[PDB]
Amino acid sequence: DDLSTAILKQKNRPNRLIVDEAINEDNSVVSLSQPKMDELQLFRGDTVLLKGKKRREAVCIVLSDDTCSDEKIRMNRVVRNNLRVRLGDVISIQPCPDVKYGKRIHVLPIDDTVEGITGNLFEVYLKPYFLEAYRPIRKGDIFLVRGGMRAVEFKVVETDPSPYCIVAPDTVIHCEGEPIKREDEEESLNEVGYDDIGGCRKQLAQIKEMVELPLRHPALFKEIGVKPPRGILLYGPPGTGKTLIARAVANETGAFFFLINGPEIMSKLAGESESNLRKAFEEAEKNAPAIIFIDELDAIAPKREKTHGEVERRIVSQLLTLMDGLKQRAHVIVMAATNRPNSIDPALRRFGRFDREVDIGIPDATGRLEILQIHTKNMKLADDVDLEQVANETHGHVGADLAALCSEAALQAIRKKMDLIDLEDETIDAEVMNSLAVTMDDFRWALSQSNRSH
Amino acid sequence: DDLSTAILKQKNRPNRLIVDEAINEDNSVVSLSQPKMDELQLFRGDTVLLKGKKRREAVCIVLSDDTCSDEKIRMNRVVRNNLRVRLGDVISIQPCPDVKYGKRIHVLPIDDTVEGITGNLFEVYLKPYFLEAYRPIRKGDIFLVRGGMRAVEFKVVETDPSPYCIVAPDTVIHCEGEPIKREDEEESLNEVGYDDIGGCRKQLAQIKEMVELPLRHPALFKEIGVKPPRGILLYGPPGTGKTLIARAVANETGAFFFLINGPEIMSKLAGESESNLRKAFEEAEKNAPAIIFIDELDAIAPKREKTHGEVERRIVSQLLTLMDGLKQRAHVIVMAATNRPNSIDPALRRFGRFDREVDIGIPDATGRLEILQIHTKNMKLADDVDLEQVANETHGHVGADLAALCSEAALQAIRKKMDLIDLEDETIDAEVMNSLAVTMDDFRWALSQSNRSH
Amino acid sequence: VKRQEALAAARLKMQEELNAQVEKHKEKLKQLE
Ligand SMILES: Nc1ncnc2c1ncn2[C@@H]1O[C@H](COP(=O)(O)OP(=O)(O)NP(=O)(O)O)[C@@H](O)[C@H]1O
Ligand SMILES: Nc1ncnc2c1ncn2[C@@H]1O[C@H](COP(=O)(O)OP(=O)(O)NP(=O)(O)O)[C@@H](O)[C@H]1O
Ligand SMILES: [Mg+2]
Ligand SMILES: [Mg+2]
Repeated sequence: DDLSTAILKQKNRPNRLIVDEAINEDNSVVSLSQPKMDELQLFRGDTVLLKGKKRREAVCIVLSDDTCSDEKIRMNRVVRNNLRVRLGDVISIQPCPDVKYGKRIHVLPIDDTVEGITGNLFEVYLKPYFLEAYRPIRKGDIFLVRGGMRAVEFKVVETDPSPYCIVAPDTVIHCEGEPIKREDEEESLNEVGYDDIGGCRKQLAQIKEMVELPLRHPALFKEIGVKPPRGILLYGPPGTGKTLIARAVANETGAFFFLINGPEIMSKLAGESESNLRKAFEEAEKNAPAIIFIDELDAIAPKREKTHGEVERRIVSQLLTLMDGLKQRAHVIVMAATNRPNSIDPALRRFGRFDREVDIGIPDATGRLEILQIHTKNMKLADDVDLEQVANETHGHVGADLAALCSEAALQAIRKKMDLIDLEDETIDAEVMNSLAVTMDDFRWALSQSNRSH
Repeated sequence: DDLSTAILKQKNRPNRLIVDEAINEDNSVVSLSQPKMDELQLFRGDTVLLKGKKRREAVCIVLSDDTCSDEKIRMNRVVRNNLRVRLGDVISIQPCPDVKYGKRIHVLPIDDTVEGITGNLFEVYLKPYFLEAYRPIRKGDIFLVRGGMRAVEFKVVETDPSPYCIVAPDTVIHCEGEPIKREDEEESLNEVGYDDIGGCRKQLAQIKEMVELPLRHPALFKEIGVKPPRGILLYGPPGTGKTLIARAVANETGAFFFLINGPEIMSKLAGESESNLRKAFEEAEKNAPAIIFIDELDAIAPKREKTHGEVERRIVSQLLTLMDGLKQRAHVIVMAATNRPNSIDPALRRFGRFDREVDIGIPDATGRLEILQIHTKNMKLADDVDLEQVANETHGHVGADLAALCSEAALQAIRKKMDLIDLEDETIDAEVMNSLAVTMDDFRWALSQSNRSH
Repeated sequence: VKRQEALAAARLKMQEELNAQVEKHKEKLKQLE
């Protein structure tokens, strides 16, 4: 019970701290209480490594704060964004003593932050920002600089040494080149992680313990004297978030991750399907520790009765040989997913192939609420919107149905303003845009539309 | 209710006016009331942009008229034709201050308007027509000129600047080249638009809101924080106007529109079917915002059980990969249609593929009347013809059955005159042609023939 | 300058010609009833 969720549990360790809002918005500074600093043997101005979500790190300078709780850490928006975390998240912290003065770094602006300006970015933004500051930075940091009544966001593109360094007086700063697309950063910002997955707490644990844990700590298993299984089959009815979990795992794992899509393999010429398959397992073998995810498995490995093609049968044979071909030293794990488990060739569910199965099933009322929260987090909701109530009125709905419910709600909200907006306008009136919100009534409407559908 | 039809609704805006008949048939002039001109801040002789149907525009000069209602706009036949509108339609109007003197324009006559004449078209028609008039014109305008007891229709083929300009004394007018085919203009005149679609008011709204609205105003959806669906499946029994709607959407949309026909893809060699498919999605991606319409989807994506061909299965796999391949920044929407929804491979109706469905069903009595009006609008009907009554006697008939009813009616009308007309004549006697009309009796006959058929 | 004077002159010419035709139409309708 508490044991099956062991692996998700937040650890009462001294280096686990809760993210709180920052007093002062200096992008390189984070604040602890002094007893907390004493405990972790951190002195004022030490350089530290933070771990947030989705493999993110930040390097910061740690400072004392008497308004900061012992168990809390203050950090401005910029650092939180770099760690992919929100206020209330828990992050981990360690000294970083190894961190060298940078020889050069390359940064570039975000494009929607600069259109247009003459000014020299180094002279006007970056030199005053870095001047005698000896700021720590990491490849992939985004940071904001003020200058002359304007603010400019930069991305760290390269450091030398990589991936982090301290920017000294003698560090060469390059700012020259094509500005970074905002849309491209907004794509990255919105990668799926584990916190985008609602209602699957137990199955995320099963996955973490059959996939992440044995690739990350193969010692545990050798010590106690057992081989971890190598084939994990996610199953469940449509829209329960199997593919979502695949994307989360890809963005959270420390392993090399290779996605195979069923239909896409099956769309290839004879022989090229087989080739790609072999190449996937070869690449993962070579780049171990590694995960292969086969999404929509049923497409490439239906029951050898179903499939009236000799090539289609040849492909399944190839899969099975590739699975069996995973010699025990490879550290490769294969996950796969299907909404039709009975439709899969049974030989794939034998010992040493897909020998563990995880039911990504229909969520319950509490799960549905988690889902609704995740989905609406970036939505403009009115105060009347009671998601708990919506959770309670959506029995048998799965994640995908809840997403569409929320789309339908929104669209109704938009419908309510269609007397001001024309298809033929080039523009949307701003006070119309800013007042736009999804009401409970909109959700009520959507709900009632969904009882035909179900 | 009023909300689900929101998006169709005529806006009580000052620049929305009802088309009425014109006092004076000057092709460049349109007349408002003076208080209307005052309201829109238009002074006598200002140049204006009109929007009519089917993406049509006209540039005109606006003049005062005390016989014109405030809410009305007077325009001659020529302008109405250019806007593709009839008397009683609502059009939109704005100032056009940006409009430059033309460097050259190219116009050509319609061929049935000139067979034969020596005369120099410029000297005899166009110079007197444009002389010191500074007329505004647009590429694709058709206009009529009087001269020496004859009338000549011209088409604007090219302008420079494009697409509109003012024809000044110093504007070069080219009239030289091969005359424009009347049949070709009559093809264009008769493009299908939304007003050619009867009985689908609610479904035209659903389509406008899932397709036109999110390609035209992707801001709305980003603001409120939701992704619009990308796959719209029209379904319904045969002859309900799914393909009609496809043609209307193609002629009304502001997006790039690519038609794929099921049978036609399926008629290709192995591998060429796949190729064309990829090329369609590539072209739309490249030319976004864009619509792909897949008509008769069931032909290319029947249940992977139905289809005993490996190539046929390969094609469906390709479709699904192309659908999934629509990354969220593409602004491509895929519509498709089928009269067999149950026959489609279910994987195509999953989340992120064809996840919205629109029932283009059997119309009701009011719908049937709309259809009958649309279909007979260009027909010679006698006064005894009561279409409401015909609507009432056609339960279960769909649009295509109503079209055929009207054909059968006509043919009976022709049958009634077969004592005067021979197969062997080269010619039809004119008084026979001019008296030809469809009577109610003809419709009654047709109706009775249709009760065997049903 | 002279271009705008030409445009304005043609626009004035247009307005007076519409006014002339309004009155003709009006007369026709009176004769009709
Ligand atoms: N557990 C979940 N938590 C949050 N959102 C979810 C969840 N499950 C589904 N959704 C939402 O619905 C979308 C579609 O689900 P998806 O991840 O495609 O499920 P799936 O099981 O892979 N579908 P299928 O492949 O049809 O069996 C997701 O991308 C989310 O937007
Ligand atoms: N809703 C409608 N309004 C007006 N005319 C219609 C309508 N539906 C059908 N018709 C007439 O019937 C013709 C044939 O219909 P079509 O657009 O081919 O329907 P469809 O649903 O595509 N047929 P199918 O592809 O057999 O399912 C149309 O081109 C019109 O002439
Ligand atoms: Mg999936
Ligand atoms: Mg059709």
